[PDB]
Amino acid sequence: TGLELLYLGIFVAFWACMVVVGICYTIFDLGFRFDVAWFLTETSPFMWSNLGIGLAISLSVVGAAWGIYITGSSIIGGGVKAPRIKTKNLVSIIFCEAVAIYGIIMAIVISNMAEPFSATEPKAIGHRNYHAGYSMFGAGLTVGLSNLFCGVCVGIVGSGAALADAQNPSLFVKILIVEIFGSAIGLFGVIVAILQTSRVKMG
Amino acid sequence: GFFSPGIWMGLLTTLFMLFIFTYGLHMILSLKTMDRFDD
Amino acid sequence: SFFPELYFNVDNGYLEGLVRGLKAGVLSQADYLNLVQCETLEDLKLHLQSTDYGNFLANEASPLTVSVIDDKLKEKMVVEFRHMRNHAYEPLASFLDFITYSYMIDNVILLITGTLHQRSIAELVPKCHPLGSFEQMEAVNIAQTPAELYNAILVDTPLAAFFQDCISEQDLDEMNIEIIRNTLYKAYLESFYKFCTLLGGTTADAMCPILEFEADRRAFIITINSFGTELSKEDRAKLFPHCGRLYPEGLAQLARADDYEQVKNVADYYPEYKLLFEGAGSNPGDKTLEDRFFEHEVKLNKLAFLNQFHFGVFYAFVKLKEQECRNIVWIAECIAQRHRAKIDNYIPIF
Amino acid sequence: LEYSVVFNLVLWIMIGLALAVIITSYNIWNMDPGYDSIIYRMT
Amino acid sequence: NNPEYSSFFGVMGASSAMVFSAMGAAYGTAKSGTGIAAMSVMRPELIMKSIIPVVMAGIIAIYGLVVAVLIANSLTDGITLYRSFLQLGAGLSVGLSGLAAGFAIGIVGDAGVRGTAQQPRLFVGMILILIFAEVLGLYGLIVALILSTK
Amino acid sequence: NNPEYSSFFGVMGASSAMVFSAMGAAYGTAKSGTGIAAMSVMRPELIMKSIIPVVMAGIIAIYGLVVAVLIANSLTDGITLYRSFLQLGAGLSVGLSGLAAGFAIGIVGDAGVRGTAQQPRLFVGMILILIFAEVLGLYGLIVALILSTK
Amino acid sequence: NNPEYSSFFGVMGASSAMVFSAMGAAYGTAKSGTGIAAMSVMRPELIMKSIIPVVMAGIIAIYGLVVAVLIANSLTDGITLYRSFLQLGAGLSVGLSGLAAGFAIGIVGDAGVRGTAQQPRLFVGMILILIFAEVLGLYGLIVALILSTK
Amino acid sequence: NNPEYSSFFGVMGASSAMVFSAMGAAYGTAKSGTGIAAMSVMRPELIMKSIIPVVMAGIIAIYGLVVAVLIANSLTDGITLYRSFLQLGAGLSVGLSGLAAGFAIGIVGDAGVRGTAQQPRLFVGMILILIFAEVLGLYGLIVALILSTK
Amino acid sequence: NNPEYSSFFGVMGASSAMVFSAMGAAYGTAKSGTGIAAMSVMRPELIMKSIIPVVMAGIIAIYGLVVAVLIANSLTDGITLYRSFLQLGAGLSVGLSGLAAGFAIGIVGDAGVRGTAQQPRLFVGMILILIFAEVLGLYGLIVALILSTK
Amino acid sequence: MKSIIPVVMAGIIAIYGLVVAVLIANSLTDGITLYRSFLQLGAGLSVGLSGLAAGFAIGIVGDAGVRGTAQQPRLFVGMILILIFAEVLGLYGLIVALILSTK
Amino acid sequence: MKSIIPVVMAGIIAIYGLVVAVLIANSLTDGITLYRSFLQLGAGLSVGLSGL
Amino acid sequence: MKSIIPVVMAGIIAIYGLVVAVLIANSLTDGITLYRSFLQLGAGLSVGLSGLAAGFAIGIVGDAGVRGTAQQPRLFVGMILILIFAEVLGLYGLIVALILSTK
Amino acid sequence: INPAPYTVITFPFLFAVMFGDFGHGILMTLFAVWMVLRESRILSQKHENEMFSMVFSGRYIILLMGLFSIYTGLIYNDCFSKSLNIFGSSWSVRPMFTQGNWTEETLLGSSVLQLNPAIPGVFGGPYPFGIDPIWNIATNKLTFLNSFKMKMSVILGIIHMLFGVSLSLFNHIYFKKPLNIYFGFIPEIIFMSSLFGYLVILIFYKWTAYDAHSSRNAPSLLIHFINMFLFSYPESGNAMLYSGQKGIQCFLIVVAMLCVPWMLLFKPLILRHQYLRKKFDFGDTMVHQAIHTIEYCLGCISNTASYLRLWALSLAHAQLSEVLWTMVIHIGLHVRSLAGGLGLFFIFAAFATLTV
Repeated sequence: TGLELLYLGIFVAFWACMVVVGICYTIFDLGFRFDVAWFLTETSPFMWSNLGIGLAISLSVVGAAWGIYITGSSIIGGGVKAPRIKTKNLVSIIFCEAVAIYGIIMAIVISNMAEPFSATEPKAIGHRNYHAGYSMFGAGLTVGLSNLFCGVCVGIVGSGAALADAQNPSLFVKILIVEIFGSAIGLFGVIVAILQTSRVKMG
Repeated sequence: GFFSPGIWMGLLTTLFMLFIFTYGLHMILSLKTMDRFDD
Repeated sequence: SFFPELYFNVDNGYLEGLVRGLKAGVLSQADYLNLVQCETLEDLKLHLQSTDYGNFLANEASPLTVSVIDDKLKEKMVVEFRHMRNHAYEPLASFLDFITYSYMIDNVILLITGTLHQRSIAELVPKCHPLGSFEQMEAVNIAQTPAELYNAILVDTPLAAFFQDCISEQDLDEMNIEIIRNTLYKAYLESFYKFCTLLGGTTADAMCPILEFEADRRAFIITINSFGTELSKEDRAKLFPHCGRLYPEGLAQLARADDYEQVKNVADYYPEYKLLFEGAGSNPGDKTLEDRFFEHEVKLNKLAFLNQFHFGVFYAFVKLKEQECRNIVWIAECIAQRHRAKIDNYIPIF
Repeated sequence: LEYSVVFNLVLWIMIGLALAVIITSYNIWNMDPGYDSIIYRMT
Repeated sequence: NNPEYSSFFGVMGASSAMVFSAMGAAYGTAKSGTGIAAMSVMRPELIMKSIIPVVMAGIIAIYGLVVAVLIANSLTDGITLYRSFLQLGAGLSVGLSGLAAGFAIGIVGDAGVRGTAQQPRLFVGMILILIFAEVLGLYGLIVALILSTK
Repeated sequence: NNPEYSSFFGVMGASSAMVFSAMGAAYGTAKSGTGIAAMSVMRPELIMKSIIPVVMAGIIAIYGLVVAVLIANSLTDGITLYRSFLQLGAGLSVGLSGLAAGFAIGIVGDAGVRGTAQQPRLFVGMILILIFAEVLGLYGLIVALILSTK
Repeated sequence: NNPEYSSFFGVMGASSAMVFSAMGAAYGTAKSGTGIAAMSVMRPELIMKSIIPVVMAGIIAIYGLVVAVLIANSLTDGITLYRSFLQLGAGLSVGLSGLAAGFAIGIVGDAGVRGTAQQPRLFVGMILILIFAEVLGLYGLIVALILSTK
Repeated sequence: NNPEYSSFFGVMGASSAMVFSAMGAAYGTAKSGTGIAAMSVMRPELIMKSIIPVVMAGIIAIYGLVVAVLIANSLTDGITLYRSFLQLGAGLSVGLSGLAAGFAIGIVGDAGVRGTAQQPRLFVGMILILIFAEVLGLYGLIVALILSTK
Repeated sequence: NNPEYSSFFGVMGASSAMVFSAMGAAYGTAKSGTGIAAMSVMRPELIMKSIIPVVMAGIIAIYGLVVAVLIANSLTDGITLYRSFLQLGAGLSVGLSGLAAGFAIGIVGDAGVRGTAQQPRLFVGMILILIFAEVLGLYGLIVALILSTK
Repeated sequence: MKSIIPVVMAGIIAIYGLVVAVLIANSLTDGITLYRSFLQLGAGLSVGLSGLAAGFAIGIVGDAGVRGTAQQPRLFVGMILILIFAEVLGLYGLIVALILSTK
Repeated sequence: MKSIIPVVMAGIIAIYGLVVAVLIANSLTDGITLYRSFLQLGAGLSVGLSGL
Repeated sequence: MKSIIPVVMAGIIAIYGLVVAVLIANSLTDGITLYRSFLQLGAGLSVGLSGLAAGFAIGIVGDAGVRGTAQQPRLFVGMILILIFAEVLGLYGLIVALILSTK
Repeated sequence: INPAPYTVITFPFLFAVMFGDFGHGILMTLFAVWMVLRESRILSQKHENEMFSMVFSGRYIILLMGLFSIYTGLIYNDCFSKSLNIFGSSWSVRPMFTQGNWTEETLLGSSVLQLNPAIPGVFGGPYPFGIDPIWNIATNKLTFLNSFKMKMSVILGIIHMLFGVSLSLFNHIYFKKPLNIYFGFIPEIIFMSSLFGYLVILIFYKWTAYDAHSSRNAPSLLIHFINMFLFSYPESGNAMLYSGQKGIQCFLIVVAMLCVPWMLLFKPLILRHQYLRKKFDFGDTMVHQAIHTIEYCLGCISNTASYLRLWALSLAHAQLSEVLWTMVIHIGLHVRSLAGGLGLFFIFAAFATLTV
């Protein structure tokens, strides 16, 4: 159980160092050496586009995989004596690949707008692209984690559904309704993403 | 100043890479053997 | 907290599915009534064959007796328990190890008293209750020496931790075997409760109340039967597990109790046991107090099945299915002696 | 000049060595001599 | 004029508006669904009674989503950078308050599972406790609406 | 004269107020509500008698909201950069004081629920202790009422 | 000449003061209430002679708030960066002192209550512990007021 | 014109591509080997069947290797900072997707191998969940192949 | 004209390639050897049968050596900061590939050794599963060699 | 007496560390060209980490094989073989260290 | 009654810090030498940690 | 009497801690070219962590060996023999520390 | 062959170099002599202190230890961190140092030290025994002394293990094992010699072939050895000891490689050949000879490296004695006449206690 201790130590040291540096800078009235414009103007929007795409597919992949194994373990446990479970519970793994497609299609939506800049000086060059590629990043991480947790909930709910279906298969749809709700939350995520990528333009 | 702008994004990319890698390592360290067999 | 509901499935999904299926395979009150509608042991076998039970007396003696069905039920319990245990991982394996220690204690009690009175080990081997293992050497062939078996217990037998409190063979010879097992049982409950509390999740929530009730039950009946026998009051109080609502207060009134009504007064302060004592009218021809306790334990087991992310399900089916075996045995006894007027003296398993 | 790069490199190497030595110290601290054989006799 | 990069606050406003709220929603639904799977094992007649926590986790999702849609509608390039502060604050507020209401409705819900499993009478009371949590979610919503349109 | 980012502190003030108070109320409905679901199994008659800690968590939510909106309507673009500090501190204070009364209420109510189950005479004291917790909530509100208008 | 971060620091002083004081008082009330809920069953009659540690956690809250509001009323924009130091130090000192005092009150009150469940005479020594809990609270108060006047 | 340090993003992308997919394949082999070792004692006639997820984990490693070698071919020194970024994104995405697919394959493999140990009827379903996991891995490959040319 | 400190990243690549694979071998041999000491003690007829994981860990160590030595012997002062980064990526790639391969072969070897203690039929399939992990390490070596000579 | 070999192996790993340590130490000056010094750093890290791996392997395997040989004498030779393998790991590290010490 | 000794003693432990803190407050001023403030910090944290 | 054997030898780690510490407490000055300063840092941390290594090994091994001498008197010879290597390790640390303190 | 008679003399010498001091050797010879003079009384006396019995039983061991300790204290020129002056330090003429372009050097010397240069054309000459006492007071003594101590330790280790490898041949001769000679002692001893004897003669060759006239860009022992081992032969950067040495080094490495196959597989192959002629597991015996080769080679390398414990403990003692002098008996010396001696009394009491 030392790994969580290592993580706690890392986080504590990081946070304490940040606090100490911040209070020291405020104390000595340093002349905007903590320049936000320096942190930001030196940021390529290609980060924003590429990491939006990457997070959008990655988090969806992770959640869909999580639901996949959770349902797999549950169905395999429940089918020991009730093999009629597999007649019905595969809809959960279909929902997991739905969790995947929600992110993949939006990754394509972001990737359609991959363009160059041919601009070097940050000040007042590419003012629109700056907000555009950023917004691609925001929408990408949004839809990614959206599909992620949607897959998580669908999976563990399908686990409960399968272990209930072991003793009686008639109530499976009565349990599947909550999976429909989880899918709806994932759709909310996709909608926020499209509203964040409908007024953007690159290069 | 305190930093060279040419490598900040590189530092951030390395941070994300090591974050995912330590996730993977935390996962693989939970592995363990099998005990005595069934019959 | 967030620690549960995430890691549990990853390494116990199959075992949860299997135990839930075996739970669903229990025999309802309808099955018990069908068995009661037999009037013969052959019809009892047939009623067993209408479910997953039965079909084990095939290729055996035509005449049927209680011992045969008892042995078959015990063998089925042992086979399924070992089969499940073999496919397990360490967090669950320690749990099943505690479940096995609960009978290791009985077996070690059996083994001793066969050396103070010179008796072979091998003749005691079949007498040991199954799940006993004792596949570790140097507990076998001790040359009937108390020091030898004591060293074997300290070294090979995993109960050495509990035997850190029962030592030097002085308790082995002077002090009564029953009190030895009672003290070791108390220590084992303490260790089991502490290990459960270490796993502070759904498992802790499931098993803290059951063990609490179990210890409080034991202390109550300890005080009930101690009246008629020679026993120092302190030697009675030292057998009460501290992992109960009684320990902060109530154990002391039991320690100085003298008659049945005073024990009733102690139980009165706790409504959960007030209802059980009141239901325990002790009438000549009705249920008794321990039947009320068995009903309480069975309903708590049934309650434990409402959550999916706890190791308690395994303990739960073990207790419920051995209770089912006891019910089957009692119905068999009622059939054999032609006392069908007492067929309704078994606790259902819901 | 370019003190930032030197600062980054020295920070990285120092924290890496610190991480290695600390994890090795934690490892060697929690060794288990077995808790068996004569150790049984000594409990 | 508008300082460059000013819209970043508002876009994290939209994200943080919906993200944590949806965490909470899918947590509450998840866990109540497992408890109600146990219910489905032990008796089927209260299945209409079991839909209660889930739709309200959906309500948490709405609490997040309406604000997120508002921000994603107000997005543009030349933002004053003084409305976007309000956008960001509103977002993180409504998000994490949706997370709050989310795990609250979840834990109270699965407590209510067994509570109603053994005693049908406690259904009304546990609904009352549930309603309190979505009042908390609406609290999470309203300040976000105030700030995002201030 | 006042530099950019001056309005920034106040909005996190209002936010953090409502954030931490929401956490407190969520934990108040967390522990006590599950305690009800565990207790009232054997005593359904006190279903109406133990709603007090839950409504008290609601009141913590009210405190949070009131200070949050108070800061929300009192903020501006051309702020002196001192009022921003006052609002930030006030909001942080009242929010986490709501959180404080939150876990106090949660633990106290969870203990008092089954304490009333076993001995009904505990009702004389349980609500008194909850009143102490809400006194701490009022303490937070007092500091918020001084700092914000300062 | 007079900075704005001086006012920031003073406000955070008052904040942290009441913050940590509320933490301590809430924790103390939580542990004390659990102790009373444990003891109440076998000793129903001492429900009226058990509120004392709760009142004394209240006293720690008195200290926290009086310092917090006193520092709050002394806030201004024309600060020479010195009274801000004194205010920040005073506030954090009294705050964490109240936190520690409330922690001690909770643990000692729970333990003493559990001891008094069968030992009525322990009441006297329990008060003897309570007085030193208040001594720690008073020591939190003292230097904080001194600094607020420096 | 060509920004300095332009080459390290894409090589690290190809690294991550072969790294995390290799972790996934290791996960598959690790868990499925524990499976087969536990199994064949009882039923040694199904060893050939239990290699189904192992080849598929190898195929995940092939996905990662394919992307890594492609990116290795396409790198250069005269990068306008764009191609290297595309390579970075593609590589990291395929790597993490291989990791996910490999872990799912591994633990589903051991579980369904046990399911085949007892009930032979679960074997086709085991292959089912495995093919879905492999479809996930193939998504991981294909989207990265798109990104390296976008 | 070349950037300063350019060549250093390739040498760190060699060091990582070496050390990570060294860790992999040191673990792959250790747990397998404990398996041998626990299995052969009662079935010593399979001592020669179960040295394959040890040879495989040796192969991983040889991969580490060859890559590290290849990078170390290609070093120079006049690098354009573009060869060194590729060498770093190659080194990390092969090193951690050997690490994961070492873990996999060690655990699978112990599991299969005990399994063939129980059931001689495993032996060939056990070897096959070992081939899988070794070939994962080989894939890592492929990408590393493509990068080293780039 | 037969059980002391792994302790000698630990001594040999100490040799592996120390030889490179003193080789780096005596190859030092103040006005270095910053290239060879960096190479010495890399060599030191490599040899140290390899020696640490050898230490872990030799300790664990020495204990396991020692407790094994007492029951089944046939395990002693295999124990010795794995000790050789640990030494070979240390030597791998030493090889790269010596390459980096004169590049 | 007699068991109350360590608690009075615990109060004395807090005396050790409180009195020195009041002394620092007495010796604290806006226009400090940047070298008496130093000794104040040193003394304060030292006595605090010793009391802990 | 046998209990004192490992502890007198445990004192040597502290002796070594003094060896370079006093040497450098005497040989220090102000006008330092800043590189010998680095050398001394390296020497100090080297001998110190070697003290940690020797302390760890001596503690655990003297512990286990003195249990096994409390049972079997024959174990004493192996106890001393295995104890050798811990001070060999501390010696290696002091070797590198003196080289760096004098190079 | 009983190794005890050879140990009787080897072991004192190795303990002496591990305890290389004159005064301490004298003190513990006095201890041993007190054991020996009190032999009869101690023999007829019970001594429950088993430590006393164990040291007494090997009292003549202690006598040998101390005799060799005294001899090495003399050769190393050390006695409580002090060198012995026979006034033969005839190397550096100081007025002639002033004559050697050092005019008014003391004016700078008031703040610096001004190391003496090599080969001023006017210095030269050895010391009658051991090290010159001028190095006992020098700052470069650490660089000067420890280096040849290292090389010395290597030399002594090589000769000792040579002697052991000859004992193995004597065993082979006694027990009539021609396989253990053709494929055994002879190939392995030539394997060892073809590296280490060459190292020894190279060391002595440089020691007697390069002087301070060639100090600038002089050779290096370790660099040349690495050049040999790695088959790297740069044209420049390392002054070459003698012409044609590259081919000789290549031949020596090649024969060292050619020595492996003998112990590796030529003996078991002959065993199999003879067995087949007569008509015994080939694989097991092959593995046995494989581990024999591995243990021999790796043992040779590890021993050759680990003989530097000689150097290590010699330095440890020397520095410990120097510190003990610099801290304890140093502070007892003061300008004050009477108080100085009165303090010196107890200071040397503590000195003696800590020294022993």
